[PDB]
Amino acid sequence: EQPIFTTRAHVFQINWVPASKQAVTVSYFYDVTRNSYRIISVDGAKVIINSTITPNMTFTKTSQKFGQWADSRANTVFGLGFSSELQLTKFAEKFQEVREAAR
Repeated sequence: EQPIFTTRAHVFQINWVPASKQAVTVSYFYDVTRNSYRIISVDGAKVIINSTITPNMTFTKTSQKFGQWADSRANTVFGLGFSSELQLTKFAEKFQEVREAAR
């Protein structure tokens, strides 16, 4: 009933530009038809993150409250700003697992 993982943060895209007027919900979903996981975040009428996680993708913590990952398909880099190190830590953790399940 609940997503694999869900959190809240500020979204930025590639210098950085804000993608969300405020902190929004960001979640991991299992894309049934595609047989892969996707990170999805919406804000109003816009879906600001619709990223499929593949094995060769990597999430980097460029700080203990900020992290990022490159998305070739969408051709853009996404950055998330967290209000706490713990959230960032749990997000980066799920990212790794999800990537390992994509192997």
